[PDB]
Amino acid sequence: APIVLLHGFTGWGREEMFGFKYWGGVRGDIEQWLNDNGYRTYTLAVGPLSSNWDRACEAYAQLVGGTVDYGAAHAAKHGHARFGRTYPGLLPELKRGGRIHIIAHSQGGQTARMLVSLLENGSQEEREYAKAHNVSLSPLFEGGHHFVLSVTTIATPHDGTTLVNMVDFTDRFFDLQKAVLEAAAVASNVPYTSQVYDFKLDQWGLRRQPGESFDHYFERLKRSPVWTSTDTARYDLSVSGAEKLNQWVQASPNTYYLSFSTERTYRGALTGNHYPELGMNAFSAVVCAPFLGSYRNPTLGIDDRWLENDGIVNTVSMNGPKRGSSDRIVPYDGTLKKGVWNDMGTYNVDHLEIIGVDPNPSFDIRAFYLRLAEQLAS
Ligand SMILES: [Ca+2]
Ligand SMILES: [Zn+2]
Repeated sequence: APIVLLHGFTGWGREEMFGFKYWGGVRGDIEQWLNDNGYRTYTLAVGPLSSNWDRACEAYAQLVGGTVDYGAAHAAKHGHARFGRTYPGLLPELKRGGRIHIIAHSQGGQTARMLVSLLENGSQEEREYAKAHNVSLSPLFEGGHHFVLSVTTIATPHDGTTLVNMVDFTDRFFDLQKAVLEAAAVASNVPYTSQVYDFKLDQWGLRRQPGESFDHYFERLKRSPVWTSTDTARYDLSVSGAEKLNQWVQASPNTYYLSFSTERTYRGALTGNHYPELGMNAFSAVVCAPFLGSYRNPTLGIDDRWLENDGIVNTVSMNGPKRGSSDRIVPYDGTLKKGVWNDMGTYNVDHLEIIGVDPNPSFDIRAFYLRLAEQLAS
């Protein structure tokens, strides 16, 4: 089965960002390493800020080909376009009984899980609405499709991240987007006339104008439904939103699930908080990690177990969905088990180091992805 790479709440296609890769960043090109070592690998690029639902509908069309269909019921409920972009299809073999391994980072792991759930079970709401209103139904919502062999998640907020609870989260989250642009040598205050980074917000009718800086565009997005509605990455990223997703997005017994967790902090002896390590990406170290390593909220069950983090996501959130979930999670024992989360361990690498967007010479990123690809091929 080929590997398909899937980004989180930042991420872009291989020709975007002047070729600086999300999967590899300053370290190289992970897809190229995998292909060069015999592991046939492709990359998806979906709306980074869009809901997991919208992203799963986009991923489906990107993989098999055709016009993105968000579901008549869903589009009506949230007030966005039902149909999106049209794709040629990266992998028409999936229409001929082929299967794929998905390797996903950050919120990509929520999207990958949801894509499996929709492939396997469809959506009863969409099936009923299509019957009631005499409209077409995407095959994604029928159920009985099985093309995902495995989902691997890396630093995924399966139970959310407490970052969303930060006082000025709206402004800091967009400053994070700017920090990632800067890592690619893309400035947030420059009036680019080429596309650079397409947020893929056709369903909401939003697009950056030529000559409009990312600073100015992001101020528009903050006030738009991709930030202010419940149909958003923002909603799904929160502890409450992730729990709601967990209530319906369950592990398929036909799919292998693997999780990798990340941590980049040390514990202070005096108040038990977690503090960022030397080498954490500067933005997380200064803006995000202090909060993540000290924020507790007893009424939500956010206790000391939540303080360890990788600069963006609480480490405890990453081994698999727990809150609101019935999925089982087991420590990897040398044999991958189907239908459950195989916890592949916790790595001392930060949220952006693990994809190479931030440097870390002590992390052999190439060996990490090659070892994972071997595990999936075996
Ligand atoms: Ca670093
Ligand atoms: Zn939507």
